[PDB]
Parts: sequence; C-alpha cells; structure tokens
Amino acid sequence: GLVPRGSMIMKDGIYSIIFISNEDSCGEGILIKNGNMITGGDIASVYQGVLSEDEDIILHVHRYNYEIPSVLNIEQDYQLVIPKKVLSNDNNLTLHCHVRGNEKLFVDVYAKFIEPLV
Amino acid sequence: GLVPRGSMIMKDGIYSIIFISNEDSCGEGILIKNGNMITGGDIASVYQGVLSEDEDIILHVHRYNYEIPSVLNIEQDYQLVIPKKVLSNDNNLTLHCHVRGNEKLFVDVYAKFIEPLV
Repeated sequence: GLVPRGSMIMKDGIYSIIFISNEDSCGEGILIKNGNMITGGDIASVYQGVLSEDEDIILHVHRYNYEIPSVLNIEQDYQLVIPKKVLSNDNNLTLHCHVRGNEKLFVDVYAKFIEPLV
Repeated sequence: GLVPRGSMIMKDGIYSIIFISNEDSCGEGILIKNGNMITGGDIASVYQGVLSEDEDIILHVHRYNYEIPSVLNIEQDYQLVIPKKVLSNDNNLTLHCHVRGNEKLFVDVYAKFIEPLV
C-alpha cells in the first residue's frame, strides 16, 4: 500500500509518469530524480525543480511543442507546487500538484519506479 | 550550420529528440545530459549512458512498456553505440547510432536543445 511520506524519501532513478488535469486531459512522461534534483518531460513540455524541504518545492514547467496541447491549457511557462508529502511505496507514488497562485489549476500524478541511475 | 564535433561537447541540459530506425519506424523522446551522464526516455523505453572519452559510448536501452512497439522490434533490452563524432550546433545535433553487435540495426537521431538544468 501507499503511505504518506516525504517526497525526498524517493529512491534515485528514472520513473514513468501518468497525469490528469482539472481540465480532464491526460498525459504521460518520464521523471528523473538524482539528488534533490528533478528533471523530466513528455512530448510537449519538460520540467525541472529541486526537492525543497524548508521551502515550497517548485517545479518549473516549460512547453517546447505548441502543436501539442498542454494538459492544463496554459500556453506558456509556469510553476507547479509539489506537495511536501506524497502517498508512496518503495516503487510507486501519487501526488496532487497545483499551479502556483491558483489552486483550481492542478494535476494528479502517478509515478512508477523504472530503474536506478547508472 | 552543423559541423563535426565531439558529442561530449554538448551543452548540459534537457533535449527533445526525434529518431528513425532502419525499419522506417519513428519515435520521439527526451534526453538529459548532466556531466558525461546521459539519461532519458520515451513512452516505452528509458536510456542511460556515460559520455566516455577513452571508450566507445554505450547507451543502455531498457524497455519498460512491452504493450508499445519498439522502433527496432527487438523485444528486449539492448545497447546502442553512440558516435564520438556528431554533426552539431550550439543547439542542434544529429547522429547515427547502431545496435552494439549489429550495424544493420540503427536509429538516426535529431536532438534539439531545450533548456539548461538547475
């Protein structure tokens, strides 16, 4: 089962990710965790941020292919606030992230551990 | 214009990548370059490798979703050899990568620099 735990407890490695927005649009991507560093992306945007702790974990989202819609229909670069605690297992986790400054704009994410860093 | 250069001279950061295989199947993905470390993936596989410089660069491809076809139709994990030489810019590059052990199996890749990492 999943249990509330701090994100920083996540094992280092590459994860597969699936997410759905308040607009009810879905997307899938990849996520890489190294130290407290988080980098990732899907066919249209890439994301980067640093596991906070003592700070609001901010994830900078950057769109790179506008011929593909944003799961959030924003149309520019934004920030997602990552929860300090997530529901997790040794290899699975879910979290609810919302756009900074707008709780009504959000995505629910499920992440699955794929493998350790080389 | 693109000029021949050492692949290991690529700017660290997040890259979008598009590729076509000898079988005429195309795929798209993301690629992250940190030090000599390269990590990335698409909707069905993830990859990790180390920009060598004294050894042929081996990119380890791990298939994580077998419900989606691989651009090479290998049906298992494999290794790609990454050229020490690439045709590149300060933001673009292309390369021809063959499967370790079989030059007849390969992907021709175009990579676009998206943004540097934190």
